[PDB]
Amino acid sequence: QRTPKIQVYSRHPAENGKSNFLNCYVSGFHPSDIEVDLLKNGERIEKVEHSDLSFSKDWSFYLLYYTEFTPTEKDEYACRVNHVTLSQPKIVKWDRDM
Amino acid sequence: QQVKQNSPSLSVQEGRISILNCDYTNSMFDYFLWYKKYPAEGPTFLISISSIKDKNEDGRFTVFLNKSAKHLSLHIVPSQPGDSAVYFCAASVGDKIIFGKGTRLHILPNMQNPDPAVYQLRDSKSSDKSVCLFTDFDSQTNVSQSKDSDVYITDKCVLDMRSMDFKSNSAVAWSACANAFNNSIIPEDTFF
Amino acid sequence: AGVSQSPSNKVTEKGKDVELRCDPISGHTALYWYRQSLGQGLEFLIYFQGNSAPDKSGLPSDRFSAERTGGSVSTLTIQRTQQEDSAVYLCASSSYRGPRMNEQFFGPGTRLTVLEDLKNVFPPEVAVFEPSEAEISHTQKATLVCLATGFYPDHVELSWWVNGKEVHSGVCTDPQPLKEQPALNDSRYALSSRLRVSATFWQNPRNHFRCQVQFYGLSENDEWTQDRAKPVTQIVSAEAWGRA
Amino acid sequence: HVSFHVIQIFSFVNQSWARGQGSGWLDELQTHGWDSESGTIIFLHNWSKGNFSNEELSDLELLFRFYLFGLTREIQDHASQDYSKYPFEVQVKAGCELHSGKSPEGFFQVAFNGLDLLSFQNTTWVPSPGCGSLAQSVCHLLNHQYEGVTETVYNLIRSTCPRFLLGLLDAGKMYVHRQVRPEAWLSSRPSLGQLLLVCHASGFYPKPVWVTWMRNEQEQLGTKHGDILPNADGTWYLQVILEVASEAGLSCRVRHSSLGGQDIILYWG
Ligand SMILES: CCCCCCCCCCCCCCCC(=O)OC[C@H](O)CO
Ligand SMILES: *[C@@H]1O[C@H](CO)[C@@H](O)[C@H](O)[C@H]1NC(C)=O
Ligand SMILES: CCCCCCCCCC
Ligand SMILES: CCCCCCCCCC
Ligand SMILES: [K+]
Ligand SMILES: [K+]
Ligand SMILES: [K+]
Repeated sequence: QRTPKIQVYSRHPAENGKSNFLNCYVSGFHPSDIEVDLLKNGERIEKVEHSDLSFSKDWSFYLLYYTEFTPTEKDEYACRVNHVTLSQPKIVKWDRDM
Repeated sequence: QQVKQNSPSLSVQEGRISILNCDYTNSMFDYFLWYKKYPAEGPTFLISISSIKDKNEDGRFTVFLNKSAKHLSLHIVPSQPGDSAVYFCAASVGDKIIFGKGTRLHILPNMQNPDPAVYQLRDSKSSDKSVCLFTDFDSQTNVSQSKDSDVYITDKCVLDMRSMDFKSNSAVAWSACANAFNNSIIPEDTFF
Repeated sequence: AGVSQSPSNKVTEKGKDVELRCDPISGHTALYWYRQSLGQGLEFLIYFQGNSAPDKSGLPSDRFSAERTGGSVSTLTIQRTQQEDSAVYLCASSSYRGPRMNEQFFGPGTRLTVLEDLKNVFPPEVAVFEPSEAEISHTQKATLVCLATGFYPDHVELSWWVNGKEVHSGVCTDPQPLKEQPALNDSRYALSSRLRVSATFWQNPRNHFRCQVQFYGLSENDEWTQDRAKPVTQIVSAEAWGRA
Repeated sequence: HVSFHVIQIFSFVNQSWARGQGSGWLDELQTHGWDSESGTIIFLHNWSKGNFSNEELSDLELLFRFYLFGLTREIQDHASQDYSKYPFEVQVKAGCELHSGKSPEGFFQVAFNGLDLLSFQNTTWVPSPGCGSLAQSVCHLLNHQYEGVTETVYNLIRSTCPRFLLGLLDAGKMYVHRQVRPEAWLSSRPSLGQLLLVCHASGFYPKPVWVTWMRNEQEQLGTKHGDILPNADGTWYLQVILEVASEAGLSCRVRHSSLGGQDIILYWG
């Protein structure tokens, strides 16, 4: 029973009012049952795509959640993960850097 | 047809090699099997080979597998009377099993020196009813069919594959005995 | 008990519905259905991987349908039977356990025969022709001849019995029957066999020779209405006792 | 050092419910998917059919479906004895490894609940050392009861797999050996625990890359070095942080195979 690692990052440099892609990379978890949500401002983004579930040499799982997004000032994005190894859903915020 | 057994029939002398051949087209076949089928019975498993191997021997039976040629071959040595049956090759991938159209192997039995003759036989109950019997003719002898529709002539019979004595070639004609088998090539050594 | 099939043989009139049963080996996950037409090899019909049919492609028409609700015993139904449906329907089962991948176990088969009408079905007339005295004098052998005549359809099983026991030595029967009127479609058949014995055996009067012919025709549960005995599946025999 | 492998993730939840996931992989590059509903392969690329025909791939799917039938059936059948085992996961990684001049290796690895259970070595199933009482149990079944499926597994991983792989590596040589230039940028965040300068490099392919912070010609030991992370493109992402006193002679150097000797140098202002 292993804990998920959550990493949030953008596909291209984030320019306010320019479409991009927000990635949430969930790795090193076991069992495979996971619930991953990309949040716009605490609200769940609906058109979220993801890669096919896969696993590492140690048999722990990994998966990529991605969404097309247009960033702006005062628009704070995050990734919310619920797994058996987590008491409460874990939220990793996306650091848009000013 | 992904499994092809060209040569629908074969004739081999008792005591000699019987080679049944088969060709497959599917590169994905991983197992090849052979089945023997007797008339009025369902096919029975005979011998198999995995595509890992190229030869499999079990008694008088050998399978050969050439994966380059996509050829599969069965060898019966020596062949005996009970080997007369239809032979099917099968090839499989997963649970898909493709069967060939079969080969009827006829094992011609070994028998004594010929003494060709034609005999008239009378029925047990009805004495009037007569039957002609052409018997004890050479292996290479051909029985030609009846010209007249009121006269019936049978082709050379098939000896019981469990027969162990009194092995002899014969044909029967029914409707006079002498001129009955004339349509067929009867030797000069024939007895009357 | 191995793989079994019901009925062993069925003779039907065109238009009737026919059901064929298969009892595979207990445990065997795969059940296959094939048919063998006279002048053809093994024609695949359908198979079952459990109680579901993955390949329902060999089915010759919409009338043909199969089921393995079990998935153990499977049935093949043929609606409104036609002359082209006449074949030996074979069934087989297999397991994925074991040393052989896809070693199938075949049932004995169901011979299906669909006729325009049953009025043409006839049992054979079996006669035994005693050995020629010209043969005993020349070879010191004695050939008995058996003749089954005027039977329809072409399927019969011939056997020779000497003193209550079945014999194979000196036996030879024709591989296929003979068409009496070969030009006619409704041609009745004939089949011959011989029994070669020693002069010394035949010449005993206490030796009993019987030629048995199993004919496959109609069933007891059949709608026969004719001024002639019903041509049911029956053994028709002819006998002979040794001369001196 | 070129390989192909499929992965299967079986989740056995209850006596009446079990789900499977599957994929094809050319090293860390997904080439195939699996539609569990129809039981067919998903060709992720124009070249992911390799040099196999549609009749050859059709038969691989038929073979895969058959294995899923028998596997799921047998597991549920044996688990229909003790239900405290439920829920449990089964993971399979099977494939082939190709070597220069050497005969190709084949591998089939099984893990029960995120722990190695079995291995197929030569012509025989081997249980995992120590971990597993089940390993010895299941290896006994496979070696004694399933000899037939074992020899179709042997053939698959040692004959079908290399044949497939070689034709796939030939079909997709241009994509697999493509070179994509990285897009690089600088950003700054306040240091929660001083300021944090972040250097990003993204959309580069292949995976090997080097991101360094410089002060003129001198390399500067980074504060935190990221992991190379995926992008949906098939490309990669990497970030390197440098903690500095606020507000000046600092550049970031991105080094990648695609850039042909010259490195991308990014200056801060
Ligand atoms: C063994 C290697 C032989 C190489 C030749 C094959 C090339 C195509 C492979 C891609 C399909 C991957 C899918 C297989 C995984 C799979 O089907 O199992 C889980 C299911 O989702 C359970 O429902
Ligand atoms: C099996 O699990 C599925 C998913 O949780 C559920 O829908 C189903 O009702 C469960 N059945 C039992 C018997 O627990
Ligand atoms: C195709 C058959 C799959 C092999 C069955 C393996 C049985 C393991 C269950 C304990
Ligand atoms: C308890 C389930 C473990 C089964 C392992 C699967 C073996 C793979 C052989 C095809
Ligand atoms: K078997
Ligand atoms: K970092
Ligand atoms: K992307």
